Amino acid sequence: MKKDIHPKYEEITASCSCGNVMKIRSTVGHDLNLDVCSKCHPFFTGKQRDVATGGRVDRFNKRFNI
Amino acid sequence: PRSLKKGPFIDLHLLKKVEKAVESGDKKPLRTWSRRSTIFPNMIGLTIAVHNGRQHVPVFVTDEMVGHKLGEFAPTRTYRGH
Amino acid sequence: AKLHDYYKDEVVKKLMTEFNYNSVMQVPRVEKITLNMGVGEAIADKKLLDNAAADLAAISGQKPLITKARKSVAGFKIRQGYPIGCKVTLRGERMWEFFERLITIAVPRIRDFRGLSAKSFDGRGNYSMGVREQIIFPEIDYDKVDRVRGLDITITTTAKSDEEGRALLAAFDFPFR
Amino acid sequence: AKQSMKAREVKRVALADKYFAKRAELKAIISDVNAASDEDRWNAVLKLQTLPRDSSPSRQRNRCRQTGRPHGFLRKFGLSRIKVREAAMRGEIPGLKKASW
Amino acid sequence: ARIAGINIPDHKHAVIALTSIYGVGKTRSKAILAAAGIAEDVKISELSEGQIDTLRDEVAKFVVEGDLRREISMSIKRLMDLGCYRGLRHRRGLPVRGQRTKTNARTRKGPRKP
RNA sequence: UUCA
RNA sequence: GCCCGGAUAGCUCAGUCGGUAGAGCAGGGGAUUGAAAAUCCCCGUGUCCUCGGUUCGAUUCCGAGUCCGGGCACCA
RNA sequence: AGGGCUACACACGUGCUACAAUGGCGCAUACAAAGAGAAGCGACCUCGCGAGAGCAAGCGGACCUCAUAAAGUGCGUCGUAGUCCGGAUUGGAGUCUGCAACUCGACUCCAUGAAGUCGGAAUCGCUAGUAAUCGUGGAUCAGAAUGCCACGGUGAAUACGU
Ligand SMILES: [Mg+2]
Ligand SMILES: [Mg+2]
Ligand SMILES: [Mg+2]
Ligand SMILES: [Mg+2]
Ligand SMILES: [Mg+2]
Ligand SMILES: [Zn+2]
Repeated sequence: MKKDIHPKYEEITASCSCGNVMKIRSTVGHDLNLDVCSKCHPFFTGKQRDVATGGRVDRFNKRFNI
Repeated sequence: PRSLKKGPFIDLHLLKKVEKAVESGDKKPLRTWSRRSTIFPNMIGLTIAVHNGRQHVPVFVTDEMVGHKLGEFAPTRTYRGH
Repeated sequence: AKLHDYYKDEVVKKLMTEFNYNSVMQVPRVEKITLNMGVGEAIADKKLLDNAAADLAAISGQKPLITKARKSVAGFKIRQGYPIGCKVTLRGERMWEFFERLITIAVPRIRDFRGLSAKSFDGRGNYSMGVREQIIFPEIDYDKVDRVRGLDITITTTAKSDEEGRALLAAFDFPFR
Repeated sequence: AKQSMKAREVKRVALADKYFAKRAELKAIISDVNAASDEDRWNAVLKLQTLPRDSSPSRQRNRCRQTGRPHGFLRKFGLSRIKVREAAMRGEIPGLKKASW
Repeated sequence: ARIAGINIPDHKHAVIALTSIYGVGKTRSKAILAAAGIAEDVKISELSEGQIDTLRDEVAKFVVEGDLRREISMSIKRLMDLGCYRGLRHRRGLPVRGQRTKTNARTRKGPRKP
């Protein structure tokens, strides 16, 4: 790489919705709390069902006519 | 919004159709009519063709499109501006 | 990138034994990944390019190369030698790091994702697709940005066949719809 | 006078008052602390939504009796303003007459 | 004065100068002042930095300036991401809460430029 | 000042 | 080649010794009339031909030009 | 059966709230009328900021219900300021009723709470309890109008003249 022409290139952790540590050597520069990793994300698995959040379906099943 | 004591509401035709959907495949959407229906868990993942008054236009159900009603994504008037 | 060593052991451990090869060199491999935004409408707004290429600088790690048009046409009003598009070629551990980031923290974050195509190939294993909800990458703040421009991204492989392309993609499991 | 709408009205009203007191004990299930809040008042709304819409105490129109005029109805006489004034000026209506004060 | 990063006025009775927060109207104002436990119409100038600290740890219970900023941000972006009737009214600059448009609704409408 |  | 004159809004034009854009026309909306005219109320409308230096500050002072007009001009 | 009649670069006519110190809000307390009501009115009583939920008498009635009239007055606070003025605008959390409140309701709760600093040419109404304001109710009403109709409290200005 040419020196002093590219964005910062620090290494960052896969700060997912559950915190599965899958480090990323990226440009974001911060441990961006994302959703997308083995823990807490869909297509990190088949037959997707996000386990339990505040989200929508959680409070919907909380009211639900319970 | 709906009275909480009454809980949600949804018409049984769409209810049972989307039950069959979550059961045995969903490659096809649902050609419902009941725009007012509460989005349930077992509708997520589909691309339901919700009625706009003349057409049953598709809308994919997302985990955020759960606390809503079906018609909310089928606009009813073709707006173009002046 | 861990994905490169994942390759170095597992992907050969799969492909050598599947396609019953007679060399590790004979094993198909990925060499470069070129990302591109062929903006085209930036003919009017000069600043849209700097607006556009900023995503390559963000999504990819390298300050992009802005590509200049090749022929002044009549159909799109463009003049030859004009800042029409932008690209980033990612190879080495840069390629592997970006591909890890992609397939892990951005690809599954695609909304309404029935999956990728199983046919996007030139006929010579060099895969090529294109995303449109680019903010799926956590590299975009998507709140101070201007537009939601997509791109088209190609993965050049040494696989001289589309079957070998499918195999080398499913190596890293490549949703494939 | 488009008698079809008057017949609509009488049909809806007759059906509603025949199914009377059924939707009553269906809807009462929905406002009370019983039903486990998940089963009985839940199947009650299904029962209701299956029930005829043409048989509710609200889907009717409350049209007149003379010629079923849509607007201007008056529950006190079941007539439009027009025909109640006609009956008044005819003397049909007991106690009715132009008043001032 | 400095609480929540904002600079609420001085010589302005606390029960009203508390409301200077983008995220605290009169309701949260009275509630926070009661939960902290100070007299009503005292001017903010007569309130010590320790009183500011009590009010700080108390407003640390309610939503605050930047919290409400990002909250309204995320809510409207949620409506957008859904792309519903409400989200489209938002994005196209029209009334949202179900009103008439043809003549009134000038706030959602804009000025009379053309 | 005009209508017509 | 000499002296003079000018360009200003969407058209007709003002004024400059620097403190700063006007009016008519115009268009659009409105008011009045039974209806429109005129009228009236409003709004719109300027990078002052162009570029450049001068002074706390320019259409205005200057330089350097773009045109257009007038008058006078060398006999390669 | 859904949809729209509730669309919206835009003009115009009504009416409501404002742009506030005779005024903003808190406390205290009082002075009216006109009604309406039987799947209706709903007492009292507990809870929920609160919509209301529950309980659910009496009332086809000079008897129970809507029932605080408000504007008022006393005390207080605000202190001439996009204000402690507004309250539209949105976000979220509900209540109601309706088979059903997304398009397309009223109400309640939380927070930003906006143009708005008395309005141009012009133009409307009003001669007395009249306008000006303040609140009240009824019909239409499954719900749902600032609308319509009706009610009652304060309560003036100027008429020289054609
Ligand atoms: Mg280099
Ligand atoms: Mg409509
Ligand atoms: Mg206020
Ligand atoms: Mg008179
Ligand atoms: Mg009316
Ligand atoms: Zn996780």
